[PDB]
Amino acid sequence: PVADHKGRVGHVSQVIGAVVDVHFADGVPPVLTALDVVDKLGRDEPLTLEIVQHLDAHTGRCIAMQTTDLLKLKAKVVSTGGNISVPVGRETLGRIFNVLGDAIDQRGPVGEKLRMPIHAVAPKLADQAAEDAVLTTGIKVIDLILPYCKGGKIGLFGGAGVGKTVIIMELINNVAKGHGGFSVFAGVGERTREGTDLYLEMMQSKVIDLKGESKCVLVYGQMNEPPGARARVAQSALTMAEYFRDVEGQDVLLFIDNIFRFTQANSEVSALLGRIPAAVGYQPTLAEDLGQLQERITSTTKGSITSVQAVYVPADDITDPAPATTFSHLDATTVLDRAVAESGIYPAVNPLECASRIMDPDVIS
Amino acid sequence: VADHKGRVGHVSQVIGAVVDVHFADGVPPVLTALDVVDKLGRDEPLTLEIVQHLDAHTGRCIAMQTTDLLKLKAKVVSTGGNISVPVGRETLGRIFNVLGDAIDQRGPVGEKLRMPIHAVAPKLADQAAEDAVLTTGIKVIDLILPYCKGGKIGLFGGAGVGKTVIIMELINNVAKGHGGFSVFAGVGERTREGTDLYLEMMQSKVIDLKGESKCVLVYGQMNEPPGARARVAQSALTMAEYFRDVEGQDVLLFIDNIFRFTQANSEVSALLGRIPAAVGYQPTLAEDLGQLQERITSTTKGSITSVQAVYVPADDITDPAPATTFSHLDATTVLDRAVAESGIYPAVNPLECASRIMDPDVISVDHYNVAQDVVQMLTKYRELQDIIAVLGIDELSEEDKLIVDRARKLVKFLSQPFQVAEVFTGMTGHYVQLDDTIDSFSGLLMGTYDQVPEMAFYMVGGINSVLEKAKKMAEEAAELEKMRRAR
Amino acid sequence: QQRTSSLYNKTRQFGITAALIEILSAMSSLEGNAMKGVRRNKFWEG
Amino acid sequence: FLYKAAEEKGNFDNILSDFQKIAAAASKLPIFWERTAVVEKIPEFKQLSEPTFFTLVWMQNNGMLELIQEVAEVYETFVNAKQKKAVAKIFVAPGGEKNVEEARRVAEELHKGLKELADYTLVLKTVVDRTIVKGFAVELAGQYVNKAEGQQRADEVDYTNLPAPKPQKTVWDDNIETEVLRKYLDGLSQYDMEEAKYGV
Amino acid sequence: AAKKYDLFGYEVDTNTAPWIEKIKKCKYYDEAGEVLVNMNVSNCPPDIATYNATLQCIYQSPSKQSTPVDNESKFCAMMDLLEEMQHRNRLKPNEESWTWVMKECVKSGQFRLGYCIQQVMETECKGCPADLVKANEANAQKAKTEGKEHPGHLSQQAGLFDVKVE
Amino acid sequence: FFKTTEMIGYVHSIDGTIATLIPAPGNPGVAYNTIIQIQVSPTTFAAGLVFNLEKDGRIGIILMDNITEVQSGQKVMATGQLLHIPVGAGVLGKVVNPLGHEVPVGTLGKVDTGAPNIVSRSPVNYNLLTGFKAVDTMIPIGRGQRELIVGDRQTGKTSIAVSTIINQVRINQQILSKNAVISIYVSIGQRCSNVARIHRLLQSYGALRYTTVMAATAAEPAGLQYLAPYAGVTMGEYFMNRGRHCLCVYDDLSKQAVAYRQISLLLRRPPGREAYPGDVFYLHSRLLERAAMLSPGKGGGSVTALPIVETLSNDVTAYIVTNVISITDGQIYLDTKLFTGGQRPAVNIGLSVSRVGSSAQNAAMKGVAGKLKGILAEYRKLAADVQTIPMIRGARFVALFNQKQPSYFMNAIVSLYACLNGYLDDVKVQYVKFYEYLLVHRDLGIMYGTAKNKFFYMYVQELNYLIRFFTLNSPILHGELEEMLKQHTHLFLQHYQSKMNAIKSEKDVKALKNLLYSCKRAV
Ligand SMILES: Nc1ncnc2c1ncn2[C@@H]1O[C@H](COP(=O)(O)OP(=O)(O)OP(=O)(O)O)[C@@H](O)[C@H]1O
Ligand SMILES: Nc1ncnc2c1ncn2[C@@H]1O[C@H](COP(=O)(O)OP(=O)(O)OP(=O)(O)O)[C@@H](O)[C@H]1O
Ligand SMILES: Nc1ncnc2c1ncn2[C@@H]1O[C@H](COP(=O)(O)OP(=O)(O)O)[C@@H](O)[C@H]1O
Ligand SMILES: [Mg+2]
Ligand SMILES: [Mg+2]
Ligand SMILES: [Mg+2]
Repeated sequence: PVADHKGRVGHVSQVIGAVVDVHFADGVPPVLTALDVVDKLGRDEPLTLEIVQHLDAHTGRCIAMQTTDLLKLKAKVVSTGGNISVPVGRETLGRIFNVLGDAIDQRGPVGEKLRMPIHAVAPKLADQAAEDAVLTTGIKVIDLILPYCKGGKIGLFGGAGVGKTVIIMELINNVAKGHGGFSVFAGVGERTREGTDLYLEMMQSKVIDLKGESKCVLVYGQMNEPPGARARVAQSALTMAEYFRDVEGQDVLLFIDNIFRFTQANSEVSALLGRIPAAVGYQPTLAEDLGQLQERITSTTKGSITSVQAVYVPADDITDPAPATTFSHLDATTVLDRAVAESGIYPAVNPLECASRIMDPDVIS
Repeated sequence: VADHKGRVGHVSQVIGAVVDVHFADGVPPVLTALDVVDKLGRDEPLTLEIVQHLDAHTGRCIAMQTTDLLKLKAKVVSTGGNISVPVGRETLGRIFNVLGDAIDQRGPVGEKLRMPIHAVAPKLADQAAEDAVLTTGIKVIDLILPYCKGGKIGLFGGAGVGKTVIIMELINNVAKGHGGFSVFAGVGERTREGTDLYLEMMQSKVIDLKGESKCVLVYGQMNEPPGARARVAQSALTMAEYFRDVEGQDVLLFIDNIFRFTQANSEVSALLGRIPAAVGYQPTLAEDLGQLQERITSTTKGSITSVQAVYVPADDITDPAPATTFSHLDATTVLDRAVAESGIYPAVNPLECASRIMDPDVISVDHYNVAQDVVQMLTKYRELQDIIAVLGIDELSEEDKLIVDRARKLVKFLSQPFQVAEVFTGMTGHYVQLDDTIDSFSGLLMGTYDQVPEMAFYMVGGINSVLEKAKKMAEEAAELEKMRRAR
Repeated sequence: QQRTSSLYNKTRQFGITAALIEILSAMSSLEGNAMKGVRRNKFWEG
Repeated sequence: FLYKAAEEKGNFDNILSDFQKIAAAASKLPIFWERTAVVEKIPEFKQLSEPTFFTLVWMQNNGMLELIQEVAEVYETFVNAKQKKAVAKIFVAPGGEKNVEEARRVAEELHKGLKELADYTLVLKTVVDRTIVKGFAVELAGQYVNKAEGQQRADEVDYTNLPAPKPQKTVWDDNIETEVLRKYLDGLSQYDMEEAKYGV
Repeated sequence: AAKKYDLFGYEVDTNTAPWIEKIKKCKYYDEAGEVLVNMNVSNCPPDIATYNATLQCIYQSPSKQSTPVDNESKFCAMMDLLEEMQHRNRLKPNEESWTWVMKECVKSGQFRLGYCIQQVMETECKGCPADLVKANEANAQKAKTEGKEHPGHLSQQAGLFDVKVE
Repeated sequence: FFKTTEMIGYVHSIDGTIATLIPAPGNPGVAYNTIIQIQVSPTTFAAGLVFNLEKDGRIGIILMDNITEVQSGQKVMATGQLLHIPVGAGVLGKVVNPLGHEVPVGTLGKVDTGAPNIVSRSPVNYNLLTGFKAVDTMIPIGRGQRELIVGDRQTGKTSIAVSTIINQVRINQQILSKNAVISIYVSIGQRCSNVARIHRLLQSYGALRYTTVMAATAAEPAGLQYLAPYAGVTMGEYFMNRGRHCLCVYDDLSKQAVAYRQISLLLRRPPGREAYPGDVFYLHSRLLERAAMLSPGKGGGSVTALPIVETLSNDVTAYIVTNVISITDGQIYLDTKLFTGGQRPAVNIGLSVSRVGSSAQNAAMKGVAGKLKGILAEYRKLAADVQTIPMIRGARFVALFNQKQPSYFMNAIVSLYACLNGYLDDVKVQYVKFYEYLLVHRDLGIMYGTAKNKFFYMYVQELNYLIRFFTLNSPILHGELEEMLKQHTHLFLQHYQSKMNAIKSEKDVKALKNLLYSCKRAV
């Protein structure tokens, strides 16, 4: 079918930071709809917007995925007829993508069979799994005190320069390379060099066979990206993992670094949207945003997704709303302490503050 | 625009418990009561109280019931005056709500007069000087912070320290034999606690359904909306004022908890367009409480002995509400959680309590001297405790080690089992006379009981009970020695 | 002593900042919810 | 203000005509004309009645010309109430407004049920709703009747995927013969499970 | 005859005859509890007679419900009912109530509970119906002949490392 | 003869999980706190709740379902009634939303009712056995009581409540359905997987027959998370008003406040402390006041509340935590340090309290609890400040409080009595659990052929109600109780402890260590 609002024309009415209001004469399209700015505006790259609110029957508020530089009022915008869709399938394996699903590896066209929206509903109760097993990482502290669960959710809470990234790379080397299933690396508000280093590492290990079959997909929206992109790259990366879990019944690893930047990005846009801030200054919808995202990261009866998410603790304050709310959404929690690292102990895991769900004699020996 | 009785208005805005009413003929005076005459399919009547005037025609109001099923433009009729509550001896033995309606299901009440809940406080010339000790039968209160008849008493405490228990003990000890009447105001507290109080009072014959009762109950509890909890205290206070002035009687006024009155006003303050203040309390915290407190006083016509329970949020006595209430009291009883955790009940911190009548002119010289000596010894015992932690008890000099032994007995001798906490403690309560307490502590200070075991002073009454517990301790110890000897 | 003083000082500054932000946030909401009526002035008088 | 001004003269249709002219003129004005609007300089508004022109200048002074539509609707409601006219909105699919015979019958039936509108004159106003593909809806004085229907190619399953055969460990009766053969029986159960997993 | 009053002084209905008739017309004794529930809702507190009728229905009923309920026991239900009557209603069980319990113990073959009930009747009441005491002893001695005096697994010899701690 | 709805306006703006409505001129209007239907299609509607009524006529709406289908300009119909949800015995064993919609697994009650009146209640005098010795003894819970469960993340807050629900399965199967305890487990803002795991766990023990689950997962909008406690208690009020007892568990109120804060801020409500709305205390206050013990005149039914609350770094000075503590009739404080120290459940007795007291304990448990309380109080002080009897028995009582599953009343009371009367003085602290396991699940007297008791044996599960009626310290049961304990102690010491103290081999030492640890998780 074809959307009834595709090709709808609107005009820019207000611009503030990354937030833009669009007025449509025939009616604002549905929320989450994608729009493209048609006016040249002397920009070096295209401009795309995602609808997030409805101000009235004709006006809609949207967030820009690229910088809003050289954007004037009355600029013409055209609806794309649907939400932001990204490629899925084996064609994406061995490729690098951005929030919009455009390949940035400067290689041949993806040629995907089809695309799927980034926004989707989470698995329901009857589609939940009941399998508990130990994922051996080779690390003494994790395998002993807080063992990880296959197909489960794992979080690495840590400050700045504590070792979150190092542990992720160690897990990737010890698990992903010797993994039968597929892997998806979601870089969110992290150093661009780290993605390049990972890409070189995956090519050297031949997990990405440029001429052969690959087992890894990279999706990167980094620090330099505007807040709009950093708030949706996780959705796009998660969407690709969902296709493998559901439409291929294949085990998937999902390495997200860093999930905190996702909440941070939503906070920045929320301030511009004209919403009353919550404690500290975060958006009032902090919990809901994480719930929608995390609930999609689960293992169903069709397939399994083992997720490892890095959590950044601002100012080393573990009581911050962002990291605090994330504890309830993780099967395994790995807390890192700066003082432990300063004592020469690596990894800096604080076992007393760590926890695991499979720490049950009915599961482990 | 003198008589506004029957004046009609229309509901213009409804947000939470705050409702805006528009009158074409002019908004009635502030504090006026309005009834929602419109038939909205509600199970309970809806009444509002005007708190502000937005303009010459619009007025903001707080509802006393839930605002459910309330539509805009709904008709509203003024009652011609403020909220009125029945008064007189016909209210004795009865339970009322914020609106003065009986909720005991005990039939209609014969009311000969009604009075508004809002009244002007007594002036300076209407102040009576009554300096007389009130014997509560409690060793700690009677000794360190004796209460004064016709005065104001505060029970500052956290959650679970025993504020409610002490009030029950005071009622059992002061209200059963009280010559005058009593009024109990439940404000934003547990409903079950009110039920237990009602049963106990009936058993104690304070409320004699067949005969003559001598107490009134007014309950606005947690389940009630903030509007009710912000006026129930005024309603009960109005009843006490009538007994003070018209009846010229000496009345008791128990309030639990007075903090909820502040809390309810803070909840509605945000919706009234008031910027919050320190710790999120309303800017009018001090003034609103002051007006209510000044009404709770003993005048030249009669006397009101007021006992109010104050909740200290998170045991922070630096919080606005607990601090603001300290200057409006004649006797403060501060409870500490640490004392309770050590098994000492009532968990009173004597070093933080104070009393206005703690002067030789008012109380006996012996009473004043004994209390001061106890306080000084307790203060010194704290400093010696720190040295004990660092050096050890043996290192303390002999004089200091004597203060330690005597002081510990004082700490345990302050504890007392109440007649109402028998279930909690499992032992019968005691009622210690004022003279017995003074003599018992006086002998303890000078070492008359240095050889008595320390535990003999734990959870007992007068000195006689101490000796009996020491004798019992000796007998059981001898039996244990005999059992060991046979082995 | 040095360590406790450091944490004591970080708290007092944060408490001042947190409380003021809270009060400002509630002042902004009323400002945002403030309603301006029609300016009943003589617009032709100019 | 418009209703009060028109009531003095007794004519209300003039204001309605003014709104019609405004709507027609606005269709040709440039996008976002209400923010650079100067009604005095605009020639289309020069033909409007004094009350309407005064109100337009009133809005332009306050920068509320974007409410022209809402102000018109509120006025039309007042005129209908004053003239004792009850308007029934007939919501129909785009292009489906050709047949409204049933809609009129439903509107009349609703009008009969309403006692307040006994003296009011029935009027029908058609509205296009893209949410309904078939049928119609009728709204009158808040009474809404719906007799319409709206809209009623993914990969359903993996043919390659197969549910693994869930093995069950054989359980032997607890007799003495089992205890003597406990090890032997356990080996058989293990062999049975291995066969089930691998297949043979 | 004399009006009863509740905890708060309100009067309670005392005409509990129709409810007893309803109890005596039940098929499964779980339905009897429903009648008691209705009595309490109607402010008609059960009397000693009502509880005895409930015990009679339990003894004479086939099962708790139309469908079997796992781990259902007539003795447990009656003892709980007595606990409610004595503690939460302040009514002393009479001889009739204990006789029903003893009959159930004899009927069910639980000869160890009969001994305890036998002493209870010999302590609170005046002795026990000698017919039931003899019946219980006959059941106990039947177990001795058949060897069902105690569960067998208890008699099995064990050791420090020979016990399976589940 | 038409199904005429009541249209009241159109949808103006949408901001996440909330919306605003503009009323059409000359329409009846909507009532406050009522349910409305947004016509997302000629046959499909989305549920919303009225929250604000502004001077401009605009209406604040809290969306509940089909949010993605809501668009600006859609029509809105007003039902004109408050929220009512299905209630009855036909909902037990099912998973439902706050709106009553059933969730597939792999009578109408009003949600805004008032709490019982003061004269409509009765004193709490019926116990509710959690199955844990520590709680049942030192922290009594009575039917119609509100007992907070406050602790840090990963401390057993959920496990203890679930165990309490499970502990009623065995009791309900034996006693009449009149005294059976129904369960309403409300999951708020929790993961969907956790709900499924809980559902399977309840099903395994057969608790679904007497339990129903009300789930508002994280993915669901804040409105459902906001209404879940009120809908859950409403389902529990059906049994209360009909002479039956119910137990409502809220997991957890902490996330409910977040949802309420999210709703209030989006709808332009002035923030308060920690950005929470001013009337946040009144939210929980009216939720927990609905749990009561009805008087004999109204049926005698009750609702027992076990709200759960999470803290940060054992900080009970937070805003919502303090408010809930000031409302409930008692608190169970689960301490992180005790949890990591091997004490499970990690109930901090010093910080835990039950304001009902011994009134919520059975006559059999009163004597044991009263004497046990004094011994522990001395034991805490003795160690804080010498093998005295209070210190000898205090340690063994602490060891007996370690549990993994709820314990039957007969087994628990007997073990406490044995430790109280010094029967465990000769038993080493490490072997207390092994001693308890043999006492409960085997019989040493029968095994070694020295048992002369007539009726009193631990394998006769029917003795629980006899004990609960007469008390252990009664002539009927006291004589045989002491004889059994004396025989069990003598046999245990002679045949087991002597060999255990004689083990030196590494293989034997390791085997013993596994045994004792297993005994902790068995009894
Ligand atoms: N396992 C380890 N062994 C030794 N050194 C380590 C280890 N983990 C971390 N480090 C040291 O800490 C530094 C920072 O580690 P890492 O890159 O993982 O930080 P991070 O947790 O990702 O923080 P951020 O990304 O915010 O900078 C490393 O460059 C290294 O010097
Ligand atoms: N009595 C117990 N003995 C041993 N382990 C226990 C006990 N109670 C709970 N646990 C275990 O402790 C862990 C945490 O339990 P639980 O899920 O109840 O915590 P919680 O308070 O709900 O924390 P959160 O919901 O924030 O994760 C689980 O692995 C559980 O199996
Ligand atoms: N005199 C007392 N003896 C023993 N325990 C007491 C005593 N007073 C209070 N308590 C303890 O406090 C509980 C009652 O608390 P309460 O009086 O309601 O305090 P508050 O109203 O300050 O929270 C009792 O259940 C018991 O645990
Ligand atoms: Mg990093
Ligand atoms: Mg209290
Ligand atoms: Mg939990």
